[PDB]
Amino acid sequence: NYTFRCLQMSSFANRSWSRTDSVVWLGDLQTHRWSNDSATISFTKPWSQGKLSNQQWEKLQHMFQVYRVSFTRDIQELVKMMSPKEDYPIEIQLSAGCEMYPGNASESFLHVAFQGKYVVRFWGTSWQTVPGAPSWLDLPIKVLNADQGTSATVQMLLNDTCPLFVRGLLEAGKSDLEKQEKPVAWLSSVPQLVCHVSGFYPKPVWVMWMRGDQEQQGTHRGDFLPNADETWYLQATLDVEAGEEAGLACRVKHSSLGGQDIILYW
Amino acid sequence: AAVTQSPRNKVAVTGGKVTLSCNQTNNHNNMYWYRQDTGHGLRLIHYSYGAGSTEKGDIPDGYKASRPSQENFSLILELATPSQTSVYFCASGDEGYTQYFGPGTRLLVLEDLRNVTPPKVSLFEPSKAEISHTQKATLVCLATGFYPDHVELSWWVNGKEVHSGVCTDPQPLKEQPALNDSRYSLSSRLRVSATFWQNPRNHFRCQVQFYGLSENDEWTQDRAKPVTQIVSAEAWGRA
Amino acid sequence: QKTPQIQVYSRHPPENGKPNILNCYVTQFHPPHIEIQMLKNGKKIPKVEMSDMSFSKDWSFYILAHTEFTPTETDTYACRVKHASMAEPKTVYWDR
Amino acid sequence: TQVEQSPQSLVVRQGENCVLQCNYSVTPDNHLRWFKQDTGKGLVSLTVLVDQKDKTSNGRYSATLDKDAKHSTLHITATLLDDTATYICVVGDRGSALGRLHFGAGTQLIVIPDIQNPDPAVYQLRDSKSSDKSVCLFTDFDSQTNVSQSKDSDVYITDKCVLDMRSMDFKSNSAVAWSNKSDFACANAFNNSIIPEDTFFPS
Ligand SMILES: CCCCCCCCCCCCCCCCCCCCCCCCCC(=O)N[C@@H](CO[C@H]1O[C@H](CNC(=O)Nc2cccc3ccccc23)[C@H](O)[C@H](O)[C@H]1O)[C@H](O)[C@H](O)CCCCCCCCCCCCCC
Ligand SMILES: *[C@@H]1O[C@H](CO[C@@H]2O[C@@H](C)[C@@H](O)[C@@H](O)[C@@H]2O)[C@@H](O[C@@H]2O[C@H](CO)[C@@H](O)[C@H](O)[C@H]2NC(C)=O)[C@H](O)[C@H]1NC(C)=O
Ligand SMILES: *[C@@H]1O[C@H](CO)[C@@H](O)[C@H](O)[C@H]1NC(C)=O
Ligand SMILES: *[C@@H]1O[C@H](CO)[C@@H](O)[C@H](O)[C@H]1NC(C)=O
Repeated sequence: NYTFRCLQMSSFANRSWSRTDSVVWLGDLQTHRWSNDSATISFTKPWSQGKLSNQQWEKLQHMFQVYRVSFTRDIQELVKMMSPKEDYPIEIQLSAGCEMYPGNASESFLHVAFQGKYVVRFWGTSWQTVPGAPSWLDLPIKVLNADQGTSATVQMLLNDTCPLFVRGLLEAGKSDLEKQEKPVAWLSSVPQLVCHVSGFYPKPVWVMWMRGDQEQQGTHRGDFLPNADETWYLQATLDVEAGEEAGLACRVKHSSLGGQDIILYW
Repeated sequence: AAVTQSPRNKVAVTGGKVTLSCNQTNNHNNMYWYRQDTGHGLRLIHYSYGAGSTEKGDIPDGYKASRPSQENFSLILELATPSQTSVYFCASGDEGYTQYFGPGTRLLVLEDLRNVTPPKVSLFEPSKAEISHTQKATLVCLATGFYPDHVELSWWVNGKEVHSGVCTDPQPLKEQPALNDSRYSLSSRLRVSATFWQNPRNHFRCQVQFYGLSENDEWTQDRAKPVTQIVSAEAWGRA
Repeated sequence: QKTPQIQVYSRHPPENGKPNILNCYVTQFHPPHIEIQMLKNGKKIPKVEMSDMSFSKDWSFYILAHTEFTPTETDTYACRVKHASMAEPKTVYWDR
Repeated sequence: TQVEQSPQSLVVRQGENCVLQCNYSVTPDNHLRWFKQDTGKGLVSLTVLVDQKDKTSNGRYSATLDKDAKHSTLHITATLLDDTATYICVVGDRGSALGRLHFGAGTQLIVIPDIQNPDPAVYQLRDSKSSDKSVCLFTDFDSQTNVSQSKDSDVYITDKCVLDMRSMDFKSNSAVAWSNKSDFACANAFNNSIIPEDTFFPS
């Protein structure tokens, strides 16, 4: 299962100034980038066009180009409409895309956050507020739902274009999607012991402190941290009394190793 | 969905305050003011998304907007200038895309009111020779000596406005073309069946609504103050 | 309004005298306007690459800065962050 | 200026078809509306076109829209006198109130009335309240006749104008002359115009 996500971030500092920036992800790989500064969407992979022809892509990009300008003026008008209830600075985020399942199956979504809170989604044939949303949003919802052309376009994007596109991406990027990159580990301590694991792809990983045959209860896995080359980094810590270092090993299991675990004794 | 505008026609002086009102009973949230000048599409001046809200449109300079209630949207020209001479259109709408237009207000801002003058109106009665040759009767109405050209000529038979058989000059003519100050004339025709004109129970009236000064404009000349007024002439049919 | 978390770590195992890459991962902040510097002995490093800003499932923003560096016994490395949620810039030092 | 109309103006004879064009660069283009505006009057909506490739009609009016070409036409079949007006193309950039309207500057149509049975005459009309005051009415000429302005600053002549007696299905052209002199006559009134050979001058 892969999730494809188009993430749009828009800031509106006042009546005149705004910028919109987007990135696109397929699982944990970036496929597209669209900076406010740029007229065109950039591919961040050789396979980012998926199985679309040049004509189909140029057409699709053109529609997004117009959308970015339309979105910007629609927010600014929506603010004037709510005035003085809401004012600048405003932050809007959109998360749109689809999750692909085995076979012919998928689910699409279009979630909207206002000032960092999820308030609105497209669902079925219309926009709706989600539970916990403030009631003033009902006027913008009513206004957005008056726009039949937008509704038909969004239904087509979510129901057809998105899954079709992603299926093409999955075939074109198979090689990169299924890359295996080997971790490299190293050890240190602070006045607790640390097993550093870096360079691995994909994400699933197993890091445990061992004394011989026996796994240590106390091992504390840190968060997964990214590297710039699209591999992952993780640390596992273990607190011990000083003097008890001797005979502890760090053990790492990862798909890339072909079952030859990394084993590092202190 | 009904939208009204007042005044419908206004003569004003440079530096005067002019207010143009728009009323709608549609319970529409949204209201818009446009001006239309020759050679141009309608251009948006101010608009409003509800009571207490006003927003700048494309050409807001020299105008202020007021939205005191759901019903009323005013355009206020605090210091009228000749460049604000135009036809203004108000519109309203709900959340959908349709705007419902008012009928328009004609505004003329003059640099000076000194030559404003209401019309004389005369009604001329059908030629007996026309009656015998064609079996029709043509009445002619002349309005003369008026300034500026903001008049509405209309015909009334038995106290009801008639449109059929009527033709009014599209342009008023200049009485003394060599002159900047020149007064205007304007003719109109009403043509009926001879027997209609022959019926002595039919009262025919030519009416000219003149737009001029308001009761509150200052007037320094000896002649009567040339206020907005109706001047009219009248005759009964005869066998 | 939420405070940025900062995590500084090397791409490869740190060996004095050997070229490496230093990462500064800044997360959990909002609004997304932010200023990030990487420092060597308190001075700004010039060639600092920045990933695109993005955001997580909880709608909070994150960004990855990274730069070439050579660790030594004596040079200190840090990542300095300015964000509106903080009155003073926060500096997190590379440890090990 | 994102909405261009052509022609700027045209003159057609009653009964003839005509076609008006509208070309735009407004983006996005949700719908396109045509309005009719009579001289001195407001805007009457004729049709609105909303689809990628669209066609509409409304009596003797039909319209096409091609959004790929950003091009619309308004066809008027069998023009009538009442079609004389300015036709305005307007493009809405949203399917909601968030939209702005983009107005063309208009096309001016003039329709020449078909006068089938001309009976050209010059009549004298007297004032309802003064014996001594009169006007001269030149009437019932066909539309090939032009009315020329007077050769005297003291004499006034209006342009021709057409009236429609709807009850009778009857149209006639007329023009009016008068003068603040007393030694001025109807037979002399329209001398300055090329008036038809057989104009009726009753005495
Ligand atoms: C969706 C994910 C799947 C995509 C797979 C392809 C992957 C490629 C990767 C590259 C993408 C990188 C960018 C990522 C950014 C994330 C984007 C997700 C947003 C999807 C929403 C797109 C909405 C499309 C419709 C649109 O542009 N509609 C606009 C133009 O509309 C006009 O013009 C239209 C013609 N115009 C029209 O129909 N346009 C389009 C036509 C056909 C296809 C289009 C495709 C894209 C865009 C526009 C298209 C019609 O004629 C309409 O009737 C007319 O009105 C409207 O102005 C609309 O209101 C824009 C705003 C939509 C988002 C609203 C979010 C809710 C905000 C709540 C606010 C809170 C209150 C604040 C006070
Ligand atoms: C597109 O699909 C929807 C239903 O799918 C859901 O909403 C999508 C936008 C996407 O997020 C999916 O993964 C979701 O599962 C159709 O909506 C239904 O339409 C019928 C009749 O029109 C209506 O009676 C139902 O209530 C709708 N379903 C829901 C859940 O609201 C929609 O019609 C599809 N549109 C097109 C053009 O294919
Ligand atoms: C609006 O916001 C930007 C960004 O903060 C600022 O630089 C600009 O001066 C502002 N302009 C106005 C008119 O408020
Ligand atoms: C973002 O892009 C738009 C459209 O090109 C531009 O007009 C705007 O000024 C940009 N914003 C910033 C902050 O650079």
